[PDB]
Amino acid sequence: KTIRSRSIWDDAHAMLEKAKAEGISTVWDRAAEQTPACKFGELGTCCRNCIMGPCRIANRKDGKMRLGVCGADADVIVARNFGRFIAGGAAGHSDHGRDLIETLEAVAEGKAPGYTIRDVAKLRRIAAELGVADAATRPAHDVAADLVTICYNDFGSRRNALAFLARAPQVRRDLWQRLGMTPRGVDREIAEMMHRTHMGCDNDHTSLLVHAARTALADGWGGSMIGTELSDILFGTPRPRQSTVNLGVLRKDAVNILVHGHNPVVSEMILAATREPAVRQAAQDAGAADINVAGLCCTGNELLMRQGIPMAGNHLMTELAIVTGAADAIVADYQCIMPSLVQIAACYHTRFVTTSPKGRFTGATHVEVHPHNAQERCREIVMLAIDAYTRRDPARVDIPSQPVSIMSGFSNEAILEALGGTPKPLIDAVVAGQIRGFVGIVGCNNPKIRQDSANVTLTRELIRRDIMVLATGCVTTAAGKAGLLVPEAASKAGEGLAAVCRSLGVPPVLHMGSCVDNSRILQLCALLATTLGVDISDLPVGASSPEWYSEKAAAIAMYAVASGIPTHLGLPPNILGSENVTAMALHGLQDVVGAAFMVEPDPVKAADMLEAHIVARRARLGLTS
Amino acid sequence: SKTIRSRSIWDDAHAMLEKAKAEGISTVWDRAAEQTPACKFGELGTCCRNCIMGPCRIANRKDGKMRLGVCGADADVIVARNFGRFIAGGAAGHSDHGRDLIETLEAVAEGKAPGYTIRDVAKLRRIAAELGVADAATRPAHDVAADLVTICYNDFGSRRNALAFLARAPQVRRDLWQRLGMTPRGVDREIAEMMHRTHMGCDNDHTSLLVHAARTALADGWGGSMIGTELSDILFGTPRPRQSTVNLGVLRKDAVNILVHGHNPVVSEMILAATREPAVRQAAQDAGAADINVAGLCCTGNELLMRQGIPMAGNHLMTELAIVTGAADAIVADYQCIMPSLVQIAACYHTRFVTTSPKGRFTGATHVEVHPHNAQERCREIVMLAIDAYTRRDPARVDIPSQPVSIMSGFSNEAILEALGGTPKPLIDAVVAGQIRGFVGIVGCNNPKIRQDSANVTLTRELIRRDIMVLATGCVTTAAGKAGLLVPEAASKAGEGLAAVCRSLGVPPVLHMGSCVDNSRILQLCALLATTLGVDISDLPVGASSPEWYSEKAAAIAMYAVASGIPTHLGLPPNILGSENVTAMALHGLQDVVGAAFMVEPDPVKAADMLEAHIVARRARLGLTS
Ligand code: SF4
Ligand code: SF4
Ligand code: SF4
Repeated sequence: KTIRSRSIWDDAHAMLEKAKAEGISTVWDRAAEQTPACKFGELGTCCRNCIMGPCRIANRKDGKMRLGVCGADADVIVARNFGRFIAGGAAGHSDHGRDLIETLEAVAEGKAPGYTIRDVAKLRRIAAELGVADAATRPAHDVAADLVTICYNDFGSRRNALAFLARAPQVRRDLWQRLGMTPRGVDREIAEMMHRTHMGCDNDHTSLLVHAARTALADGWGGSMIGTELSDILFGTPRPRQSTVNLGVLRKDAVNILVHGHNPVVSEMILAATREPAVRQAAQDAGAADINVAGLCCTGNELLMRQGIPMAGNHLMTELAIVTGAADAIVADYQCIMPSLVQIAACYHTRFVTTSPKGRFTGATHVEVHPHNAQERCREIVMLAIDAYTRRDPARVDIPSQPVSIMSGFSNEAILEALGGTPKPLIDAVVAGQIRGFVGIVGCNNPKIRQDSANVTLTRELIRRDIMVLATGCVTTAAGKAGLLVPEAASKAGEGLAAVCRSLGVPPVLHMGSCVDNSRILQLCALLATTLGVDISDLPVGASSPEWYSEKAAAIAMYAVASGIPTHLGLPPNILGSENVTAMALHGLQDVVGAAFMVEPDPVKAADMLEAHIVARRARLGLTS
Repeated sequence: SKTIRSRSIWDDAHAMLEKAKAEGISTVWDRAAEQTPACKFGELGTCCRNCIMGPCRIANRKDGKMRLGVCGADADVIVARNFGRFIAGGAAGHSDHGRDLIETLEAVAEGKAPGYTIRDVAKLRRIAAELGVADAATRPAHDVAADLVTICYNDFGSRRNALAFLARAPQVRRDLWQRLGMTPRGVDREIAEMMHRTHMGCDNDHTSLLVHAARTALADGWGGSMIGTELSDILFGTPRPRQSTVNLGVLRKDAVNILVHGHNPVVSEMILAATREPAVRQAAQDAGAADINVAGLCCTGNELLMRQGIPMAGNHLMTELAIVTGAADAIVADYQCIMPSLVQIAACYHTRFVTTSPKGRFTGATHVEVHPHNAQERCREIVMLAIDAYTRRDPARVDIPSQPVSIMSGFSNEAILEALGGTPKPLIDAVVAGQIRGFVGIVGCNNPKIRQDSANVTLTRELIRRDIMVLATGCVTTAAGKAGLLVPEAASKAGEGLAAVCRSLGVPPVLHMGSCVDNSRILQLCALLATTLGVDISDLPVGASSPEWYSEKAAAIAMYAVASGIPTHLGLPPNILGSENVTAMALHGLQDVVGAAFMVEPDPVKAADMLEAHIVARRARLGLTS
């Protein structure tokens, strides 16, 4: 009964039973040990920013402990904690985008063996969009070098606004300018946030949250957008394609390589290495029928979008994938890689390989990958996987399920091509009421919530109401395993959405990529708002993260709100200890940026709130629901 | 009151604590008492709040539970990530300050800063030539300033391999940083990568986390802080030796008392210029005041002291007590280390609390935001508010406690070398001969957990007694000053060797070298001595000490001193003791890789023994007498 309460999936149930019998502790077991959690940490009323503290703000009968040693009240302490929370998340996406710039610079210099510019057409378009002279005709490497220079300048301190901010409608850029939210530099907003949250600097919760919006905007319109667009340039723009999801993508007769993390610069070369004939011969000589690459988390989302590589699972499936006994190697870069995977791998034959200087795990096998040596290093990593496969215990192998078919690869380019090259067919459907609105579901998993129970229920509730769902991150696996990522899932949608979906041959849920690919949603909203001559806060759109946990999810939520997109959260951030901060997040922000946060653990109630905002925006546009 | 005596060693502090008690005004010590005892996990660093799978606590339990976070992170990772963000917050404090100096200098170069000039064009040309500006000696000053601005901005970019001022460090030190992966590449970049590394499921190795923490702090001392110091001297003048006064007695009953608080001189320099305008002086006269009296608090007070000789009212734990005097007519604040309780205590009086920076917002304060293009008009408006507040001053609540103590300030490296005849050779000769056995930079704040300035003053006395010259920055300036140690006559309190050298040069045994960002002056001086002697900084008989620190910035200064080869003592430990591995590396392991380590010791006399021990050992390795 305990195992049933932790997930809605059979492959998760099977592996939780297996781990229990083998005495392997999982994320759910550790979540139980940390319950009940500290009230002050959950409320955000704890400050550790100097050693005059640590300080706790409590509501006491005797009136003590209302202020920190420095005099800060709960509003400042909660706001500064939330500001650093957002900054850590924005920094996660920022360094990711910085790595794509360096990779593209290596290709332009001819110092990346095995890497190329897969999409020169998009390279010329993005470079011309940002002001590169003669981007349409000059040599591709020269054009790439100028785009590299432009992107690096957004990681400098001399701009007035980020380069991609020009995509946002003019009314939105003027608003950001009036509010002091205009993001100037990707790294700069992160550094200034850490300065503001230092003792005795910014001590106004309104100022701190305004800069928190500015910091997250430097992510969505900077770090993440650069990461998405350069990844398509380097590795190809996604197109619609079919694949499979869940633990059944692992094969007993093959060498199973699971890529984990966020950077496609590594996993793309891992895949190229497994396709070399000499490498395949080595696997055959070892008794394997083939080498099978399968994806985890966002880098799995990336390989899914561009190569159709099947995904093994999402956040809370990562440990369970090793428990299958068929994981021969885990190739990790950085972010959201639970260090418990090292210990669980030690229980089996699995090799846990780290590849990034930023993602170091004690006890892991480190094979550091850079653009100049990726081809040889990734070949070496695959050979380690083939070797570990030879030591695999066949009696402990249990692959639980059969893979479920999914459809992926819905970039904005792919969406517009399916519409004939213009957004007019999409705008027509919204005006007609067939598609009443769009909601991006971009959440994770969280041990406090039965895995994917809220992701799937909300996705079902929204498509029932003719609201198209845009899926990224961990929701990709949830919607996939529920059979909603195929064109045949139109039968589960309402009459309006099903008709549009069947007309285009697309699912009612569109996989648009990884967590950084939420910038694709920003681009799509900006494109629609610009076309109609309105603000993004006028579009019938919404965002939802029903089962989030990370700093990156909070930064995504913040820049969606700051861009005019109403954003729902299944769980609250650590801010409830301040009524002023909570009121601003839930209500005050609506007055300034035209959107706000929503906290609601009931997915059906979450759908009512998302649909309510959509209906209100449809009315202001003069449409019927 | 036995309690009031236990909180500070100074009479003006005792007098104001008695006054605040009689008037029912709670101070920083009173809130410190309420927060005692503090949470064990917060003090140990074994608490993580970096995601809402937590918050997580690491406990030592009989049943073995709560050994790992929900993500699987152990105490070593959790403590190192918390300490890494602690350092990042401190480096960000100095980073944004240096960035503001770059923008101010760019405004002057563009001719868009009315009232600002390049006060030290000679230093501008020297710094620009040092960093590679072409024809810095002959081209127009504004063109030279513009090219230096571009170089400094590039250090706040993401395309450099090493910071521009890193060339000052000895080659052996630069090679070591390169081998360790510590070379700071971009000021903002290291801060952003640290926040990325400490995100869940990124960097989960406490050794890697601390190595990048060193890299982040090096981006401060050799980047954010060093840019701030050198451009400040270019904009506002290079400090030279001068006389002034310290303590609450610098406030005048017959004058409009304006206290500048914070860290950025871009504001306080123009406040001072505003008070010298005849129309502004006429307004003070029309209000009945004999003059306009500007006095300093914290680092911006250190800045005005070094360059203008403006008297200092007090250090960190004196800031509230200065308002309790009843004579503080205005507080002009920029950012950092400004306790928000000053707003409430000001409301108890006539005092105007004025904020000036978009980054330094205080709820309930009067905000008059200052930028280079409007500073001259805005600062004029701020002084008028002080004169207006002065008219509403209640004379019955006025109590200025003490008589000011004389001090000598303005010892920049340029001033130190000028007193030596233009070369460091007399200083090196004194060190080799054993008259000056070593140097210790005493930096740091106050901390309510320690009787105010009891450790700062005792250590300063213990060190100069042992012929160890003290270089004072930050809050120690006020401590040494009020103890009468910042004057040439204080050579009598030193040993025979230091007293002879001090009397020979006419300098005190304690040299005030400026604010917290001016600790970069100590890096420059150490680097100059190491290069001249052809050794590493880890070979010099030097030390750093922060007996009464509290802030993230103090931790970042200590870290980049250690990472640069300077043994650094702390009176109190950071929140790291919950990890034996992290504690061992900070106290011992770093000695193996960077040639220096942290020291935690609350007894100031024992702190002097440890600093002297490292100094003696380095003298032996140099082939000198101890
Ligand atoms: S959140 Fe604060 S009070 Fe709670 S355990 Fe962590 S440090 Fe202690
Ligand atoms: S910054 Fe203020 S509230 Fe936070 S720990 Fe320090 S004294 Fe306490
Ligand atoms: S990062 Fe790990 S240890 Fe920290 S709060 Fe999240 S789950 Fe707990």
